[PDB]
Amino acid sequence: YGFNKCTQYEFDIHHVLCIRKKITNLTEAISDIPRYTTHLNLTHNEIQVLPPWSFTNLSALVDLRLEWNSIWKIDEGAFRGLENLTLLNLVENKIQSVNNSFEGLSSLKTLLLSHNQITHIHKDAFTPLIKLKYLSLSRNNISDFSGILEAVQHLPCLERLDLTNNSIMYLDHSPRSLVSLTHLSFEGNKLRELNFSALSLPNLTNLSASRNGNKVIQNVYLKTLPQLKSLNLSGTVIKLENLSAKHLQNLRAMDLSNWELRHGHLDMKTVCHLLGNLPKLETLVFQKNVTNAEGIKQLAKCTRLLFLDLGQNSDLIYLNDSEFNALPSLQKLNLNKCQLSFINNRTWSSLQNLTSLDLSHNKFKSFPDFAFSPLKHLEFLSLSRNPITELNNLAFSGLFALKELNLAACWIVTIDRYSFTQFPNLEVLDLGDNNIRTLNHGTFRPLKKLQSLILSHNCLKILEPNSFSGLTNLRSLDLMYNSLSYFHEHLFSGLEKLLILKLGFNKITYETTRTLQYPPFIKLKSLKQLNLEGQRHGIQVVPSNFFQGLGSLQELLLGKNPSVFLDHHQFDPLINLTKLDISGTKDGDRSLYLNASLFQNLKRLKILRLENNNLESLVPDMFSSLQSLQVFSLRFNNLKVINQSHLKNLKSLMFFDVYGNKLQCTCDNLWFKNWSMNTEEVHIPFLRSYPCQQPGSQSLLIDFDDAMC
Amino acid sequence: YGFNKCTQYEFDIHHVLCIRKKITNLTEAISDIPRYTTHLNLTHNEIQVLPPWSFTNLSALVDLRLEWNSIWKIDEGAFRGLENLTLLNLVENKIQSVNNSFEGLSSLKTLLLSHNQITHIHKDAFTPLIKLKYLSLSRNNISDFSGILEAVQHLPCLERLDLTNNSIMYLDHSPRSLVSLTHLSFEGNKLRELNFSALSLPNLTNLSASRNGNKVIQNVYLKTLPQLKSLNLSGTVIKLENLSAKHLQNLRAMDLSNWELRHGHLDMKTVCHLLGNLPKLETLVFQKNVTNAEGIKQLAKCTRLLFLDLGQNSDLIYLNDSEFNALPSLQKLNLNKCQLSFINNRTWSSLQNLTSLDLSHNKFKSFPDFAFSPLKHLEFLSLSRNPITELNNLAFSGLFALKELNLAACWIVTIDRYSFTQFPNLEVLDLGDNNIRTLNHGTFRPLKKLQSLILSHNCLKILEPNSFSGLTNLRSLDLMYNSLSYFHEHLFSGLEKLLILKLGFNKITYETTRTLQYPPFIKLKSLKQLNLEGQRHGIQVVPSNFFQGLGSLQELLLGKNPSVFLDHHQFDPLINLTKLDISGTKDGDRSLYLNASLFQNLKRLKILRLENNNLESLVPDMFSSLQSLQVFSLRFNNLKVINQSHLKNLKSLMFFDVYGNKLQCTCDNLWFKNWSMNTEEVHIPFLRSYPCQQPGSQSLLIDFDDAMC
RNA sequence: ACGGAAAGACCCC
RNA sequence: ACGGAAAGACCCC
Ligand SMILES: *[C@@H]1O[C@H](CO)[C@@H](O[C@@H]2O[C@H](CO)[C@@H](O)[C@H](O)[C@H]2NC(C)=O)[C@H](O)[C@H]1NC(C)=O
Ligand SMILES: *[C@@H]1O[C@H](CO)[C@@H](O[C@@H]2O[C@H](CO)[C@@H](O)[C@H](O)[C@H]2NC(C)=O)[C@H](O)[C@H]1NC(C)=O
Ligand SMILES: *[C@@H]1O[C@H](CO)[C@@H](O[C@@H]2O[C@H](CO)[C@@H](O)[C@H](O)[C@H]2NC(C)=O)[C@H](O)[C@H]1NC(C)=O
Ligand SMILES: *[C@@H]1O[C@H](CO)[C@@H](O[C@@H]2O[C@H](CO)[C@@H](O)[C@H](O)[C@H]2NC(C)=O)[C@H](O)[C@H]1NC(C)=O
Ligand SMILES: *[C@@H]1O[C@H](CO)[C@@H](O[C@@H]2O[C@H](CO)[C@@H](O)[C@H](O)[C@H]2NC(C)=O)[C@H](O)[C@H]1NC(C)=O
Ligand SMILES: *[C@@H]1O[C@H](CO)[C@@H](O[C@@H]2O[C@H](CO)[C@@H](O)[C@H](O)[C@H]2NC(C)=O)[C@H](O)[C@H]1NC(C)=O
Ligand SMILES: *[C@@H]1O[C@H](CO)[C@@H](O)[C@H](O)[C@H]1NC(C)=O
Ligand SMILES: *[C@@H]1O[C@H](CO)[C@@H](O)[C@H](O)[C@H]1NC(C)=O
Ligand SMILES: *[C@@H]1O[C@H](CO)[C@@H](O)[C@H](O)[C@H]1NC(C)=O
Ligand SMILES: *[C@@H]1O[C@H](CO)[C@@H](O)[C@H](O)[C@H]1NC(C)=O
Ligand SMILES: *[C@@H]1O[C@H](CO)[C@@H](O)[C@H](O)[C@H]1NC(C)=O
Ligand SMILES: *[C@@H]1O[C@H](CO)[C@@H](O)[C@H](O)[C@H]1NC(C)=O
Ligand SMILES: *[C@@H]1O[C@H](CO)[C@@H](O)[C@H](O)[C@H]1NC(C)=O
Ligand SMILES: *[C@@H]1O[C@H](CO)[C@@H](O)[C@H](O)[C@H]1NC(C)=O
Ligand SMILES: *[C@@H]1O[C@H](CO)[C@@H](O)[C@H](O)[C@H]1NC(C)=O
Ligand SMILES: *[C@@H]1O[C@H](CO)[C@@H](O)[C@H](O)[C@H]1NC(C)=O
Ligand SMILES: *[C@@H]1O[C@H](CO)[C@@H](O)[C@H](O)[C@H]1NC(C)=O
Ligand SMILES: *[C@@H]1O[C@H](CO)[C@@H](O)[C@H](O)[C@H]1NC(C)=O
Ligand SMILES: *[C@@H]1O[C@H](CO)[C@@H](O)[C@H](O)[C@H]1NC(C)=O
Ligand SMILES: *[C@@H]1O[C@H](CO)[C@@H](O)[C@H](O)[C@H]1NC(C)=O
Ligand SMILES: *[C@@H]1O[C@H](CO)[C@@H](O)[C@H](O)[C@H]1NC(C)=O
Ligand SMILES: *[C@@H]1O[C@H](CO)[C@@H](O)[C@H](O)[C@H]1NC(C)=O
Ligand SMILES: *[C@@H]1O[C@H](CO)[C@@H](O)[C@H](O)[C@H]1NC(C)=O
Ligand SMILES: *[C@@H]1O[C@H](CO)[C@@H](O)[C@H](O)[C@H]1NC(C)=O
Repeated sequence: YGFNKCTQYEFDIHHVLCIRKKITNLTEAISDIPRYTTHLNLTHNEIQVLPPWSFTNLSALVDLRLEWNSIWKIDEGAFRGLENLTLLNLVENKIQSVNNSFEGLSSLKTLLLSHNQITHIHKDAFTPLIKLKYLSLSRNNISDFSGILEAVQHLPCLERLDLTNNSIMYLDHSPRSLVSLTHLSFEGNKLRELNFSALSLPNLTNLSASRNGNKVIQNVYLKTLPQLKSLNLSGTVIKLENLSAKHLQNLRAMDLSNWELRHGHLDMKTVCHLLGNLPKLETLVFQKNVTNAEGIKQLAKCTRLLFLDLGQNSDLIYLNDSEFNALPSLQKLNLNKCQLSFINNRTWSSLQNLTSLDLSHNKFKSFPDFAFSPLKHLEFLSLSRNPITELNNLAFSGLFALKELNLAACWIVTIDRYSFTQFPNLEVLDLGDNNIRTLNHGTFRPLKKLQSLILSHNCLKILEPNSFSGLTNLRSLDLMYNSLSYFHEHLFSGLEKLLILKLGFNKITYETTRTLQYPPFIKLKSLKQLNLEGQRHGIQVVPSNFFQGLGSLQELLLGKNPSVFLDHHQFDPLINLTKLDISGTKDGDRSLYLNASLFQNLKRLKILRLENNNLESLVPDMFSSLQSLQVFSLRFNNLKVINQSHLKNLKSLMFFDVYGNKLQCTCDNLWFKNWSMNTEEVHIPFLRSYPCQQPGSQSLLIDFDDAMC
Repeated sequence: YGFNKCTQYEFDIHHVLCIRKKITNLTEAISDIPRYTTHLNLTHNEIQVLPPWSFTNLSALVDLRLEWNSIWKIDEGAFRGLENLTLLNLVENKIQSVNNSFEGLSSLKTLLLSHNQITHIHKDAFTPLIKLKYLSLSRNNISDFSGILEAVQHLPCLERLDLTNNSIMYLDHSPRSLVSLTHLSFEGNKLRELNFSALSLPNLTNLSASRNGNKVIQNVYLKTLPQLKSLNLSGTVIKLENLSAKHLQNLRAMDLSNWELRHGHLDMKTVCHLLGNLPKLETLVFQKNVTNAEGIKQLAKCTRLLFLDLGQNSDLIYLNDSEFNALPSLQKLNLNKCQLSFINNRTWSSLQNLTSLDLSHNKFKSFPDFAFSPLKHLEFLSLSRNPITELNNLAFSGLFALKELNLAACWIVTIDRYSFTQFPNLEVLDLGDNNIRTLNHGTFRPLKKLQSLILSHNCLKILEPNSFSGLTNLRSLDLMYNSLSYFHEHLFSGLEKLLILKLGFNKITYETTRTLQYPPFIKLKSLKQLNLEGQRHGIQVVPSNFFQGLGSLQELLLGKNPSVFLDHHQFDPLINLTKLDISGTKDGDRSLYLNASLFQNLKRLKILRLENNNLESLVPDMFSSLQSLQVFSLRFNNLKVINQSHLKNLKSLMFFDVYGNKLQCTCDNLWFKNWSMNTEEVHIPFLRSYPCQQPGSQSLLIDFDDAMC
């Protein structure tokens, strides 16, 4: 019970992976895999042909992925018997034309043919596909649209058709009807026309003709799409006068962005004449130097938007003059990637319905007092990627509804107890990737409802005691990628409800044996996940009482440390532990020590990963207490021998991974070789490929002369 | 030619190291080392006794170190025959009393007995020490100063005696004279008096009585130290009225700093009455809340200083009122670790002789225009560890004499081409550990004479083209610990005098085979040392022409990378290479690839370190071309066999390190065992300690059969 | 968040 | 700059 080229997924035997195995012969590779296989992933190999009965013994397949291969030839019959298949992925291969290879795929719901070199599809290729809802042909070499229509027009269930990034220049002009179709995309083609007369799409809600070339499109006819809800003309040069509001009375969303800033502002008179007559229009995406502040004022008259996106309007440098006041309907406003350096109380005085605002990636160094104060209903505010070194507390006065504040990748140099008084309802605060060096006491005291706090990728060295007081409801705390080293007595004081604590990639290191006067996690009584991966010089000597107080912990990650020494009984408090990972120390005895009886109390452990540690041997009876152990991985070590002793008492074992080791083809492994092939309870990854250590190779553990013992 | 517990130093055979080897029997440990040994270091062991002829076969010793052991017993005779020894280190042992050992130490210049538990020294212990110049008794349990004087007073050459950190409470009161003594320290004792009536030190130049407690010393008499040039009373409470200037007419330097800030300001009238009558006083160290600004003004009248140190004067918050004008003689001024947040050109208007100024570790967020402008002779300025996010360019107007600027560990968020206009003579610029994310073009253009630029530990991701334009004289560039990955076409252009480039601990990583259109080091015509260590994910696939143009290179550091893949002929340009380190990848085949003929051109390579790579095998003929190879280290790998094949053609070899491997006691290692024990041309570290791989151990490769082979 | 874990990857485009 | 290379370190004080 282990295959050659493929492995089962550890947490579902019905999923099979054969990824990056240089597979060239499809049939051989899958010949030894179970008949009960529902998901098979063969991504990233060198498969070239799909023969007439490729999946004979695999008729239970539901999901087949052949992404990133060299498939250029799929024989008729290839997918016969695959009547339960709902997904077929053929992305990134060498397919130039599509033939009648699809018989049997009577349940296929989605077919992905993106990223090939297709020019034509045979008229009858898709006939067996009576359930096909989604078809992707993006990234191909198609210029003949008539031929595609021939191939898809009779599909009974086809809802979404994607032709993005092809070479279609003209639409088709013989009368036809695709009645199931809801989504259609011509993005990134070279359309000269948008005349849909001869094409009836009664149920189309979403059309894209975005990014379609240099030549201006004048020939536009959309009457035949009466249900159309979103029209995407982003980066498409279209004479907007030839658009007709009469043909767009169901439109809810429009995208009129330029391709590049060079193209310049749109004529608001033209735009408003169109937009002003679309009574259902509520979303306008209006990007890339399409307008200035004054044009926003005009737009506000022509329209009644819920969502306006003004991103990448380079001529927006300040907004201080009632620009949005004729738009009180606004719920969501995006002003990201402009050139804004000043914004105040006068621009959005009347936006009392605004709940989401994106100001990220501008030139804000600061904001004046009461700038955001009219927005009494704001729930999401993003200021990410502004050159802000300091928070002007008064700019956020009265934002009592705010639930999420994103300040990631700003330049914030300091915060304190006065920084967040105005956000009593905040739930998520992202301070990641700033420049914060110390955390002062009470900095987050007002944030009574905070659920998630991100402080990662700062330069934190010093955490004052009571830094996190008031965070009674905090569930998640991310402190990854800082320079933290030791823990103060009352560091984690107010955090009794904390579920997740992430401290990986700091400098939490002990250079000698210690018994801490104050175990750092002692107050975290609800903690379920602890990350201590990759301390710069490894955690090294783990203090003997390091994990005291952590009886609720379920997952401990100590992987990627240069060294981890657990000499004593450090895991004794961890009675509810479910998953433990100590992988990647990379040179056994020097980098890893585990006391012989370290795992004794881990009677609920389900997962144990000790991979890439270059282990040379196993400690006797180390794992014998692990009753509930289901997944045991020793992948990428230097183990030479495994036997009944190592595996003693693992009653619940069902995945045991000893791939990437040095198992010797001698009698020492005779019990293992027979048991590993024969057990039906335990899966063993790539077992049938494990090579003999003999320098001559050309021989497998699996074929070991049993007779010699 | 290989020893058991010790090894020779790779670059001077006369140096022997025996560090952290758990040595307990000194004689046994040193029994196999050469008679030509001059430096012997046995630091960090558990040696307890030194028997009567411990160094019998080692009479050539000059430098002997027994630091960090458990020596409590040194027999009479221990150091016999050691007539060339000039240094003996016994620091950090268990010595409680010093007996009459030391016979034979007739050249000993320095004897270190610091960090023991010495209470007494026998009167005749140091009699053989006729050339002893320096004796350290710091960190011991000496309270009997009379007893110490008995032991040193007859030493004919004793110049320096250190008793810092002992328990001496009273001086001795029988008249004596140590005429050779120039330096004496009672720092960190518990002196209740400073009465030197009975102790004549006619040549004493330096006295420290620093850190002697709170109990105020009134009993002061120093007439007997007529040559005294420096008096250190830092942290010692002494009734300054009871000091006499009559007895201190040769004094050049004094330290009157407080112990803690609590002690408060000194009485400036008392201070000045003393100080004003010392005609040679040129250095005053004056720290820890000893004065305020106004006190500086009074001090300026009593004195004519060349160096004034006012560090840690917490009441110095602003200086804007002629504080220093009456001290125009100042050459060096330190004002670090005060609470300074404002300073301007009015405080130091007349300081035209100032050449060094330290403002580090204050609270400067900025400086006003022209603050530093009067200091026209300033050569050195430190502003380290101020919360400065941006440089006010006008604050430095006219500092044309400045040679070194230290801005390390400030909060600097941006600099540009206007940032360094005022420093045409700058030679060293330290910008490490700021918050700089991108480097703009022309940033260092004015610095025509710059030699060393430190930008380490910033957040550099983007280096604009021409970032280093104008740095034609640059010798050293430190860009370690940033986030660099790719370099613009001409980034390292114009740096043709660059000697040293440090790019370690960035993200310089290629995930596939590449042949770079523009190799980044191609213009570095003088580059001698290149550091590329520890890229976050390793350099991985080294581009085929990555080292193009580096024919002048002598040292290439590629260590500490998670992976290094050198598939082709990357090292072919490196014809002058002398040292190569690719250590610490940590798992042979997965993390390290070296083309079979990669070393073909390194005909001048002297040093090759391939350590800690978990290597299992050696590639045939990989090293056959290394004529000049002298040092070859394979320390800490998994090598099982070494033989004639590997060492083929290594004509210049003199050090071959295969310690920490897995060498098998079989016939495969017969050639190696015979060659390694017998060759006198090549040293092999710890050879006689190499154990047999049998799990029972208790056997050495050195004592291997031979009979069946 | 390549902070890859269905992980030890030459990861193309 | 433990950024330890006289290096793979339980590095105390
Ligand atoms: C191979 O295919 C499997 C499914 O057959 C992919 O599985 C998904 O994996 C992600 C995590 O990677 C999960 O969050 C999804 O729920 C999984 N989907 C299903 C249908 O199980 C798998 O990721 C693929 N792997 C690769 C490398 O291509
Ligand atoms: C119209 O089509 C454009 C062009 O594809 C869409 O742009 C993408 O939008 C997604 C989600 O916002 C981004 O993550 C992609 O990076 C965009 N791609 C490009 C090439 O810009 C645009 O979102 C569509 N407009 C609407 C309203 O759907
Ligand atoms: C601001 O939002 C509110 C709340 O969603 C809008 O009021 C609602 O409008 C719908 C449709 O007219 C009604 O059925 C609800 O009864 C209204 N709710 C309330 C609380 O009155 C309001 O129309 C929005 N304002 C603007 C300018 O569009
Ligand atoms: C052991 O003793 C030797 C001297 O015998 C020490 O050598 C010095 O090493 C430093 C660099 O670490 C050099 O810059 C000095 O020149 C060396 N001194 C001499 C006299 O050679 C060595 O550091 C000691 N090793 C340890 C770990 O204590
Ligand atoms: C004398 O004792 C003092 C005080 O203990 C020593 O000073 C300190 O040095 C330690 C050890 O490196 C540091 O951790 C402390 O920060 C220092 N404290 C103070 C008060 O400065 C001093 O080094 C000893 N002197 C000698 C020469 O042994
Ligand atoms: C007088 O003694 C003091 C206190 O012992 C010396 O202070 C030390 O100074 C050195 C050099 O600046 C520092 O590296 C140490 O941190 C200091 N040690 C302590 C314990 O403070 C002081 O330098 C001496 N004064 C003079 C004028 O030499
Ligand atoms: C794959 O292997 C089988 C078994 O040897 C062989 O019959 C068949 O020809 C191979 N198919 C391909 C694609 O070459
Ligand atoms: C399908 O299953 C049967 C039964 O094991 C087997 O004999 C047959 O060869 C299988 N077909 C292929 C091509 O794997
Ligand atoms: C379809 O048939 C043509 C012509 O026989 C062939 O070139 C092509 O490989 C086939 N396509 C696929 C993917 O099977
Ligand atoms: C379409 O083309 C553009 C340009 O390369 C690309 O960025 C985009 O991801 C492509 N979309 C698809 C679905 O292939
Ligand atoms: C289709 O249009 C609607 C708006 O009417 C939009 O919300 C939705 O995301 C669009 N779907 C796609 C996949 O373009
Ligand atoms: C908006 O900003 C500009 C530039 O600061 C200023 O001149 C103008 O008066 C402001 N507008 C109003 C009406 O406040
Ligand atoms: C608008 O800003 C001004 C000036 O900063 C402020 O005084 C005023 O209270 C603000 N108005 C409102 C309603 O928030
Ligand atoms: C160390 O070993 C030698 C010889 O094996 C022995 O004679 C000597 O007495 C030992 N020294 C000590 C201090 O135990
Ligand atoms: C010193 O060397 C002599 C002569 O080689 C040797 O016989 C003797 O054992 C050595 N003495 C000690 C104590 O190592
Ligand atoms: C002691 O030092 C001198 C000075 O170099 C040297 O010539 C002499 O040979 C040395 N003697 C010993 C004991 O090695
Ligand atoms: C000196 O002699 C004393 C008393 O006999 C003894 O306890 C001690 O070990 C000796 N000290 C040293 C360093 O030899
Ligand atoms: C110092 O000590 C001597 C005795 O040694 C004593 O007579 C004298 O009074 C003391 N000097 C002072 C200033 O107290
Ligand atoms: C001795 O004093 C002089 C100043 O007179 C000073 O330069 C030197 O550093 C001192 N030496 C020591 C070890 O303190
Ligand atoms: C400095 O001394 C003054 C009195 O001279 C005192 O008021 C103040 O507390 C001192 N500063 C500190 C930090 O102790
Ligand atoms: C110096 O600065 C302080 C604080 O800004 C100010 O109050 C004081 O008046 C200034 N004094 C002079 C002499 O300018
Ligand atoms: C300043 O330094 C010069 C040059 O060394 C010297 O001659 C002059 O006396 C100094 N001026 C004062 C006031 O010390
Ligand atoms: C001192 O600074 C003031 C204020 O910046 C400036 O006006 C003046 O020119 C400066 N004086 C000198 C001589 O540096
Ligand atoms: C390398 O070394 C030689 C001899 O030391 C020197 O003359 C030459 O300039 C160097 N070659 C290069 C490529 O810089």
